[PDB]
Amino acid sequence: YNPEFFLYDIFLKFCLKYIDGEICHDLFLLLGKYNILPYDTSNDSIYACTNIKHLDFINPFGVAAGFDKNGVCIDSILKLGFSFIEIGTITPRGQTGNAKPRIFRDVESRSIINSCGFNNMGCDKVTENLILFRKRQEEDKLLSKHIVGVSIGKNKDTVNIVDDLKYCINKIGRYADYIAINVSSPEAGKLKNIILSVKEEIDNLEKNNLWFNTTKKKPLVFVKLAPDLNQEQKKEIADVLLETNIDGMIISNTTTQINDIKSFENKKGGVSGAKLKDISTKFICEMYNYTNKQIPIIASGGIFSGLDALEKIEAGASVCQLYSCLVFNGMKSAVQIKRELNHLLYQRGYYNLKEAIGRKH
Ligand SMILES: Cc1cc2nc3c(=O)[nH]c(=O)nc-3n(C[C@H](O)[C@H](O)[C@H](O)COP(=O)(O)O)c2cc1C
Ligand SMILES: CCOC(=O)C1=C(Nc2ccc3ccccc3c2)OCC1=O
Ligand SMILES: O=C(O)c1cc(=O)[nH]c(=O)[nH]1
Repeated sequence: YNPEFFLYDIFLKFCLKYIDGEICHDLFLLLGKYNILPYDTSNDSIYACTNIKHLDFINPFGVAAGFDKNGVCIDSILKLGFSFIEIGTITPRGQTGNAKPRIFRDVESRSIINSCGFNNMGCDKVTENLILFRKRQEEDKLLSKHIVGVSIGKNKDTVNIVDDLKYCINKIGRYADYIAINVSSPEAGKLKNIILSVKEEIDNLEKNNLWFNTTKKKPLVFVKLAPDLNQEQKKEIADVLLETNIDGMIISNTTTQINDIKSFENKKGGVSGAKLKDISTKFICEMYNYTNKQIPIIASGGIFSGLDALEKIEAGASVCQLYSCLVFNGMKSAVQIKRELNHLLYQRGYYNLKEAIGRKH
């Protein structure tokens, strides 16, 4: 409840009526590298503690993948009140991505469509940007216990999918609290291979040497699915996940099956925000049922209010990543939504958050 937030959250709602997305985004990215973005320091409520396997998130709210792709402000994004951030996605060979502009935001429908094309400075340049932080992380107080994952994918023209990840782990795997595979860009057996492929490198890091991360342990393997699949395709996947014994999924990414949005009729790419919430709260409640409550799930897909966030948990999401929230509601988005959830896990008579995971039977 600062003047600082509120002041920025005028500047920004201005941006969201007059400036391009990317431009606003790349501007506000810049400040936070020069550390002029307001902090959220006030201690969280332990009752909204949460974890996946052995991965402890001081609060449930992170910044989703593709927000800080190049990991250039990790600092001042986590010091807005997010437990964790997800950086990348990052390809072994860094890309300028599709031609601009490629990020378009709806202000009424609070929705975003992008054809970015995985623009990143490349696994090499990024790893160095993360390391420089893991250093900063020991010195600075306000980054103790804050989890950084890394999203990884394949180059556009890839020699082999697996070997593009393989380079990526090898480079960065030491400094991530989790690795995020994504197969969700705008069969099951080829997936199984990848997963196994990915665990193997992470199992090779441990043998050929260490963990300069926040856990100081080997990074968990999460896959980031997309909501545009059939039951058949889905259940065929779920089995792989249990077969791969996988550390967790990140339901979901950007849908492409939304054409009710006027401003976006002339655009191509995947949509994130309000119109993708519902779709993604049903995509947790299916991939929960099939894996039979055995795989931990990180929600992403139209989370804005503490209610929006609770709907994901009670579906089965042990954690919440925000992206569109920040675009629309702003820098208070952590402080506001966190306040909102505590006042809602109460209302509902949840003793703690972890009690409320998957309480849709
Ligand atoms: C402009 C833009 C870039 C994105 N880049 C990535 C990315 O590199 N890797 C990734 O895994 N997800 C990426 N996403 C997807 C988000 O991480 C998130 O899953 C999606 O936006 C849903 O969040 P929301 O509906 O809560 O905004 C991107 C989304 C947008 C709008
Ligand atoms: C590309 C995502 O959407 C934007 O461009 C956009 C945007 N994104 C960001 C990016 C980084 C941020 C860092 C800190 C606080 C808010 C932020 C908000 O804030 C206003 C706006 O228009
Ligand atoms: O960079 C992109 O095009 C991109 C990557 C991703 O994972 N999700 C998305 O919506 N866009």
